[PDB]
Amino acid sequence: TSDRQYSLIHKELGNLPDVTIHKTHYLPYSDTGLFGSYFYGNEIFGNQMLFLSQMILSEYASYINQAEIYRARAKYFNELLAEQNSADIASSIATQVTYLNRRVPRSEVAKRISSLDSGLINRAATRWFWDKELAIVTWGPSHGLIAGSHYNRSIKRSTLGWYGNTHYYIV
Amino acid sequence: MEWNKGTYMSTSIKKIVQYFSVMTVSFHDINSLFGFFTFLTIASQLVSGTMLAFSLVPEPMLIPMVREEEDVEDLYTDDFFWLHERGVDMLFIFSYFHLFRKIYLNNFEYEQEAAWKSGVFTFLLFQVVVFLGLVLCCTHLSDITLAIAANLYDTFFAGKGKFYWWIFTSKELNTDTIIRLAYLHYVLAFFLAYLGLIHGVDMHYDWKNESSMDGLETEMIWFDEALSNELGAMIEIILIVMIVCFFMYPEPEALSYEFFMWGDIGFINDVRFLSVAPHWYFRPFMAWLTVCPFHKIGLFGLIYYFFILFYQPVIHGTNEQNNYTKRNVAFVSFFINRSDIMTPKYHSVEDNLLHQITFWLFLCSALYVTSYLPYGRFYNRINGNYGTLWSFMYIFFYLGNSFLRRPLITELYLFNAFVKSKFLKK
Amino acid sequence: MNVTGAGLTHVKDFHSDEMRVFRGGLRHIADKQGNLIYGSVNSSVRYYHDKMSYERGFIQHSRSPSNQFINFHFMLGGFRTYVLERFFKQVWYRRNIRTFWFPVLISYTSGCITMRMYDNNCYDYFYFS
Amino acid sequence: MNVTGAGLTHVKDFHSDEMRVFRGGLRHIADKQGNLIYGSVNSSVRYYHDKMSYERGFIQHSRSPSNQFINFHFMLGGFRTYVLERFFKQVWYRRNIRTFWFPVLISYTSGCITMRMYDNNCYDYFYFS
Amino acid sequence: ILPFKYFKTKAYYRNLLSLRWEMYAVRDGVYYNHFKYGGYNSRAYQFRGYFWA
Amino acid sequence: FIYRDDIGAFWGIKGYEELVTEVGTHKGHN
Amino acid sequence: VRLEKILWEQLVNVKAFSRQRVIGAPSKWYNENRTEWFKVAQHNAFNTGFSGVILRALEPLLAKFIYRWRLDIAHQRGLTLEDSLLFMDRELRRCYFFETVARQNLHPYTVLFMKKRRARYYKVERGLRGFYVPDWVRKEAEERQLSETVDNIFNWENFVYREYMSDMTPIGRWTSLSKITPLDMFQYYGLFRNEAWDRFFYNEAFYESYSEKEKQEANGNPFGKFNLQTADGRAQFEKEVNTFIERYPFAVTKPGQKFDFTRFYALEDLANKRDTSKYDPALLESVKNELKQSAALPADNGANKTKKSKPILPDWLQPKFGKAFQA
Amino acid sequence: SVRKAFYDFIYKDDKSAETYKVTTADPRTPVQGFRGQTAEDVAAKYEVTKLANGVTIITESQTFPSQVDMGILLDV
Ligand SMILES: CCCCCCCCCCCCCCCCCC(=O)OC[C@H](COP(=O)([O-])OCC(O)COP(=O)([O-])OC[C@@H](COC(=O)CCCCCCCCCCCCCCCCC)OC(=O)CCCCCCCCCCCCCCCCC)OC(=O)CCCCCCCCCCCCCCCCC
Ligand SMILES: CCCCCCCCCCCCCCCCCC(=O)OC[C@H](COP(=O)([O-])OCC(O)COP(=O)([O-])OC[C@@H](COC(=O)CCCCCCCCCCCCCCCCC)OC(=O)CCCCCCCCCCCCCCCCC)OC(=O)CCCCCCCCCCCCCCCCC
Ligand SMILES: CCCCCCCCCCCCCCCCCC(=O)OC[C@H](COP(=O)([O-])OCC(O)COP(=O)([O-])OC[C@@H](COC(=O)CCCCCCCCCCCCCCCCC)OC(=O)CCCCCCCCCCCCCCCCC)OC(=O)CCCCCCCCCCCCCCCCC
Ligand SMILES: CCCCCCCCCCCCCCCCCC(=O)OC[C@H](COP(=O)([O-])OCC(O)COP(=O)([O-])OC[C@@H](COC(=O)CCCCCCCCCCCCCCCCC)OC(=O)CCCCCCCCCCCCCCCCC)OC(=O)CCCCCCCCCCCCCCCCC
Ligand SMILES: CCCCCCCCCCCCCCCCCC(=O)OC[C@H](COP(=O)([O-])OCC[N+](C)(C)C)OC(=O)CCCCCCCCCCCCCCCCC
Ligand SMILES: COC1=C(OC)C(=O)C(C/C=C(\C)CC/C=C(\C)CC/C=C(/C)CC/C=C(\C)CC/C=C(/C)CC/C=C(\C)CC/C=C(\C)CCC=C(C)C)=C(C)C1=O
Ligand code: HEM
Ligand code: HEM
Repeated sequence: TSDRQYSLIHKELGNLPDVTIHKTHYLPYSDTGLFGSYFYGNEIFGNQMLFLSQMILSEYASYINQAEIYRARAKYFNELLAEQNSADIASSIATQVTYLNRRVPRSEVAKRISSLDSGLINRAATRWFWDKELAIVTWGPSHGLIAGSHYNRSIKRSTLGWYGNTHYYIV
Repeated sequence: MEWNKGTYMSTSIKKIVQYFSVMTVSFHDINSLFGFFTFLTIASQLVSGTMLAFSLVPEPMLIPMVREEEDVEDLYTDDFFWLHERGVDMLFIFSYFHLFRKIYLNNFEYEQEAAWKSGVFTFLLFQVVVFLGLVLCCTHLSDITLAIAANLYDTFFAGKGKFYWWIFTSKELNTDTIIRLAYLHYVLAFFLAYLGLIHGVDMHYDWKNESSMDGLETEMIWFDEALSNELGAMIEIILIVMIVCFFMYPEPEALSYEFFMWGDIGFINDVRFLSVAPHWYFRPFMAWLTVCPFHKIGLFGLIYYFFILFYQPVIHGTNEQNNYTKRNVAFVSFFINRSDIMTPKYHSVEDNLLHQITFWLFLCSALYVTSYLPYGRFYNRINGNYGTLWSFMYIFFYLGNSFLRRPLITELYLFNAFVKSKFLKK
Repeated sequence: MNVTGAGLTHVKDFHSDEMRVFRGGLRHIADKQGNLIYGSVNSSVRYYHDKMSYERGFIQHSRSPSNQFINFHFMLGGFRTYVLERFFKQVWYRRNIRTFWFPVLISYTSGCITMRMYDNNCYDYFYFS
Repeated sequence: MNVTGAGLTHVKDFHSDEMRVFRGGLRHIADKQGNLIYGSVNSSVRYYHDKMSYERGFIQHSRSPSNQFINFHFMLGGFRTYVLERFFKQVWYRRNIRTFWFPVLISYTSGCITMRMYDNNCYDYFYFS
Repeated sequence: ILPFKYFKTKAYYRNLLSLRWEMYAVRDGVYYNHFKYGGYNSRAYQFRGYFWA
Repeated sequence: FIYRDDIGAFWGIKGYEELVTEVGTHKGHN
Repeated sequence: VRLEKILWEQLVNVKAFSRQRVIGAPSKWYNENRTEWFKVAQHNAFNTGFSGVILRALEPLLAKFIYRWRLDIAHQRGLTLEDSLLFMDRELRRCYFFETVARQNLHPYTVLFMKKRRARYYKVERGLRGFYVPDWVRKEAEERQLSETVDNIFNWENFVYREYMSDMTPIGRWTSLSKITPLDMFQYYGLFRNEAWDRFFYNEAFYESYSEKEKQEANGNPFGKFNLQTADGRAQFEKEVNTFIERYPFAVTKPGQKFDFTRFYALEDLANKRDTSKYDPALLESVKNELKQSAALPADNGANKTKKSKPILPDWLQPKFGKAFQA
Repeated sequence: SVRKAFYDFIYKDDKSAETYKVTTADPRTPVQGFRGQTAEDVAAKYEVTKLANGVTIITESQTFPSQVDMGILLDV
């Protein structure tokens, strides 16, 4: 069952048979950056893909389980140890030098991320995700979504936590 | 409300008609028909109470005179009142027989949950309505019942800030209280019909006249093949009740329990507290209050009885772990050298003898509890009836404790026999 | 990908004919098309009677009641065999009394004794001398 | 024939995952599997919004109300243009009054005339000379 | 009315149970796949996601 | 279950023990 | 809040009281087989200690009111204890776990015969009550001993544990029923369970279990600690087995015959390393053949097969016979 | 401690907390009180040994400390 795991979003995605692809993109730039989720799946679950990403993220502003914290910690450790190909490591070094004029070592990144706590996670999430504005794009069959295609109360309250999950659960 | 997955049946007229026209009922006996008798008594109660409502003016000072005068000037009114009272009596009888029958068959399994609880809730509501009905009589019995109910309601609030006023205005029967309680009685009585329909739809999921799994696949069509038998069994039980009442109750009697209903609120101020007694169905609870002079403990006993009656499938059921649940045992841990015990599996009904012994002890304890009034005038100054205390405590233990139900002894003995036989035959 | 399943999974999909009036052109769908959705309560109320039952090579025969006795196997033998021996020893005792005679008797006797003791205490209270 | 269609027609058949718990082994079915039954109100309430709409090559832009006037275009022109002209001449007259000024006027005049006649007859009844 | 009730109910049920059953040995190639993959439970929605996972 | 017949309570109905209540119904038949 | 590191856990679950949580290799939930647990518990309760002494004295009453009672009822119904113990009528009638396991693992007959045996009796009992099964059916009911029913019961329970109950992970849960009743609405599953609080992780070591000594002791001689090599031990063992056979009629032998102890001793000698030629070669051959047959799983011969159907459309659904040159 | 519990109950930063300082440092500068050792890669050495039953184990020493990889191969 989808309930038997420690990733909250994967539970929802497994519950939805046709929501196929989901990836979280974090694109930082010198002046600004974009952090978000991209879903790709059957249009019948449109709203489910529309209101899901925010619901989870905003929920971390109020409560995040230690299991998720440690899962992300271990995943980040492994990915740090998984940078082996010369091209990837060279590109990462060049990008880090350009944006920071410094090569951030594995140990420093591990120490930085490992120091995160549930309280710190909640505070960061409420700084960046709670009750915040959104940039939304939907490409494809929009027959279901035309009714709510405008930036309205439903979209406004999506970035809240337990308040705003009304539309996601329905269907 | 994503937690609520849905409803077992959509009670629409089209679907209800289709379901009841295509329903099939397996062959059964009279013992497994108390539910139909309860439902039919509920229907007759609805009809007779509707007839009575057009006669009862909710003013306390007119209800006695109105009842007395409208029995003569109008024909069939007293007939409907008698039908209502006897319907309440038979409804209690059928409901308790149904409860005992369903306790006997060990219907605390998970598949019975929806069937069980939906029923108990109905029963619980069926209690409240009855209480309200008593209040409408405007006798000293109604006065005492209202006073006791108001004190129980005020118990939860530690006697602070008159939280009872919205229903039990002044804890006395007056125009406002009578009107409110009469309207609530009517509305909840009609709601009982829908609750019973929901329970009847739910219980058909796994319906069995006996615990043993008969292999028959053919079944009776409900509309007439089963309905005619249900009506006939109702007729037979009504004949038996008529005979028993005719012989047990002589036409003129001395020292009946209705003698406390002489006093009418308003007309008579003084109350003969020496002889205070409710109807037999509420007799056990008044007896419990007299036996347990502590107010909080008595209220807790009532609440515990009702709620543990509601939560039978959870304490005694499989619990979805397939009998791999571990109990908490006081003394058996020393004997087995284990902190906990796996729930025993072989708890059949017809075969085993411990289950029957315990169930009939419980049933006889209930009957003894309803057998008489403790007569609290000196029931405690005189060392009270030990039988009443034993029956009450056995009722409490039987409902809630799983060592009197699904006992471990049968499982251990059967496993011992299995081990011995397998060793002998390898 | 532009595939129905996105090119990496299989989807058990079905376009129900409910909410659609015409198969094609101007002819209506069959009235009982919706029943072809097996295993759904919405399809039919007959799915509530869904206890496990599987059989092969099984034949059963039933006869019209018009050709059968109105009251079959009634009073076969005498009163003794049909009533005294069957309905009382095998139906009332073997099934009912044999199960509850002991607990009911114990409870009844104990209640009688306790009530007698209670009444005797009441007598002592009321009566002196 | 032993085939499902009997060898004469093709039957649009589906085995609903409803009334089932496990799709395989002890694994559970997807929580929202039933939603894959398209074109059924029972699947979802959202199907009640059944308006006809099909479009390609269409892009729509909507901005957050957090970057827009709280009261946009209010008194954008002069009070006369925004209220006296736009509202009292293009929203009230052009829409409402211009449509019912004639019938309502005729009805009012006729009713007044006949009520006056009725009152005159009443006065003649009550008063003489 | 008791005798007519008896005729309607108990004798009628006894008549309906006068059934003759026969079981044969089917050993054709067909496998009992319907038994292995089949069955519908009206309360399955109460068991899905809650029990035996 | 068994109610003593000399307590003054008929069939177990306590109270009315300062009255003569069994005359004509239980003891004697008017 | 985390349940572990809570103030109570910090104060109590400490090395000082030996109440600390210990983390080990991951292991499945439901680590202990129920059948083995009940075997060990039964041995401890019956054959050891004051509880064993008390329960031994109660063997007559228990045998009379818990074994011969069930057996008598089953024989009256033309059934055996298996019909009531291998698969409980509860499981046979309405149980989704049993239904799924049977569908996925069991051949249809294994439950079809169970259902038809009860159908035999209840087609008559419901039609006319008080039915006593005639002698011919009672004979086939009595033919099977409990020594095979126990084998079936243990096989089924062990299979269910090893295949399904060993692949389940229970979780905290709300009311299964989607009922609007508030009492059912707020039912909380997960607390008040000993297993829920005994181990907060799947890596925790198990703190309560049976010692290997008890497990090995529970596999000895159920009747008592004897020495079948010495004559004194054999006499007491035979006495106990005879009284057991008397108490339980259809447990190991028919209620009119006597148990063959020489064959049992031969089986014990063959099974264990002890060996000798004190038994006739015919006895040894018969015992070996019986042991082989008892442990042999039946297989299909692929013989005496019925004819499979290849239905074709009737004549009226097919074109007429004539067929001429088209052009 | 009490301070951490309080500052978690109300979702406010704890400036004096060391963990907060570590998790909100300038990305352009090294962490204040932490520094990892420098290591150099080493050659790869392969070793194969057969067990008594017949199972054969291959192993390769760490060239540079990284995640441990494990595998089971079957000729099936
Ligand atoms: C704790 C307390 C103590 C313990 C309590 C215990 C309680 C126990 C309760 C037990 C309850 C269950 C009882 C079950 C009984 C089963 C009997 C049985 O085996 O039947 C099978 C038998 C056939 O079974 P079978 O196996 O198919 O037959 C095999 C044969 O080989 C082949 O069969 P066949 O094909 O030949 O037969 C087909 C059958 C099929 O035929 C039918 O279906 C036709 C039925 C027609 C019924 C007509 C009813 C008319 C009613 C009004 C009559 C006038 C009243 C006037 C009153 C005032 C008089 C002054 O026709 C017949 O058999 C014909 C026989 C009937 C002849 C006509 C008379 C019928 C009515 C008789 C009763 C009324 C008498 C009134 C009083 C008379 C004077 C005393 O069924 C019948 O035939 C039933 C016939 C109807 C009987 C009704 C009896 C009612 C009695 C009421 C009056 C009582 C006495 C007077 C009281 C006065 C004061 C109030
Ligand atoms: C005969 C000679 C006569 C000579 C004299 C002639 C005089 C002629 C006068 C002609 C007047 C013309 C008026 C034209 C109106 C045009 C409106 C318009 O276009 O709106 C859009 C206009 C422009 O927005 P936009 O379209 O986005 O355009 C962008 C702008 O370029 C830029 O947008 P923006 O964001 O910069 O907008 C700035 C705007 C604001 O714009 C915003 O961003 C909205 C901010 C809303 C804040 C609302 C107040 C929040 C606090 C409420 C109180 C909380 C108390 C909690 C207590 C807890 C205790 C435990 O400015 C304000 O801050 C004004 C807000 C005033 C709010 C007043 C509400 C009542 C407060 C009561 C306090 C009571 C305290 C009690 C203490 C305890 C006592 C026990 O927006 C607004 O004006 C928004 C605010 C509207 C407030 C309306 C208040 C109405 C009050 C009632 C009617 C007045 C009479 C009452 C008499 C009472 C007698 C008893
Ligand atoms: C005695 C006590 C008092 C009794 C009061 C009785 C009141 C009766 C009202 C009768 C009309 C109700 C109509 C309801 C809607 C159905 C009709 C409809 O929609 O048609 C489509 C029609 C066309 O719409 P469309 O094509 O769908 O386009 C969408 C619209 O633009 C969408 O429209 P919109 O949303 O843009 O507009 C909303 C609407 C909002 O209006 C409303 O409907 C809201 C009403 C709120 C209050 C309603 C209840 C008041 C009750 C008071 C008394 C209570 C007593 C009980 C108290 C408790 C118990 C004692 O505002 C207006 O448009 C107002 C325009 C009218 C203003 C006046 C302009 C003419 C002035 C010069 C003539 C003066 C009178 C001349 C008399 C005859 C001689 C020439 O809609 C309209 O344009 C009608 C607007 C609503 C009616 C306006 C008032 C007309 C009154 C004429 C009465 C003549 C009677 C005969 C002579 C009487 C001599 C005494
Ligand atoms: C007889 C004469 C008087 C008639 C009064 C009629 C009602 C008047 C007010 C409402 C009028 C609009 C009705 C719209 C209905 C729309 C829904 C619908 O039809 O769905 C089918 C619905 C079943 O829905 P379902 O989805 O299948 O859910 C049940 C499942 O079977 C699941 O089964 P389960 O076993 O899981 O659950 C067992 C049981 C467990 O239930 C409980 O334990 C809860 C206790 C029962 C509900 C208590 C509601 C209290 C309302 C107080 C209102 C005060 C007066 C002011 C009213 C105006 C608005 C404030 O569940 C239920 O019984 C829940 C069903 C609730 C039925 C009542 C629905 C209407 C009231 C809803 C609130 C107000 C809506 C207003 C809308 C319009 C705007 C004004 O069937 C019925 O409506 C049955 C009608 C039975 C009528 C007999 C008389 C009972 C009257 C209501 C209960 C009164 C209790 C005493 C209150 C005392 C207060 C001091
Ligand atoms: C009858 C006598 C009883 C004894 C008296 C007791 C009275 C005190 C009653 C306390 C219970 C009532 C709740 C109030 C506080 C609830 C705070 C809460 O939910 O926070 C989490 C919820 C979480 O809900 P959320 O998820 O919506 O918040 C998320 C918001 N972001 C994402 C931005 C973080 O909200 C908060 O985070 C609020 C934090 C503020 C904490 C406020 C505490 C107030 C103190 C209460 C009483 C203190 C004891 C003294 C009482 C005096 C008695 C003598
Ligand atoms: C906490 O406080 C509260 C309470 O008290 C504690 C409450 O009781 C309540 C609930 C209770 C109430 C609001 C009071 C409700 C009371 C009820 C339902 C009691 C009455 C119950 C009944 C079943 C009454 C039945 C009545 C009848 C059958 C009377 C039949 C009479 C008639 C006229 C029927 C024939 C007529 C019609 C159907 C009308 C049709 C039209 C015509 C005939 C037209 C005739 C005219 C012409 C010109 C042709 C609440 C909510 C509460 O909060
Ligand atoms: C299952 C349904 C019902 C039950 C269990 C029930 C219960 C009762 C009870 C116990 C009494 C008191 C009887 C006594 O003290 O002897 C009573 C009286 C009364 N009931 Fe009900 N009742 C039901 C339905 C109704 C309905 C639907 C109505 C009105 C529509 C109604 C109206 C009345 C009236 C008017 C009285 C008092 C009559 C009088 O005092 O003369 N009842 N009820
Ligand atoms: C007014 C109250 C009640 C009504 C109207 C009612 C109605 C019914 C009816 C008509 C049936 C079918 C016939 C039968 O099984 O005999 C039934 C069955 C059932 N009832 Fe009730 N009942 C009531 C109270 C109760 C109570 C108090 C319980 C349990 C505490 C309960 C639990 C059950 C169960 C479990 C079944 C199904 C039995 C089975 O599956 O074999 N009901 N009920």
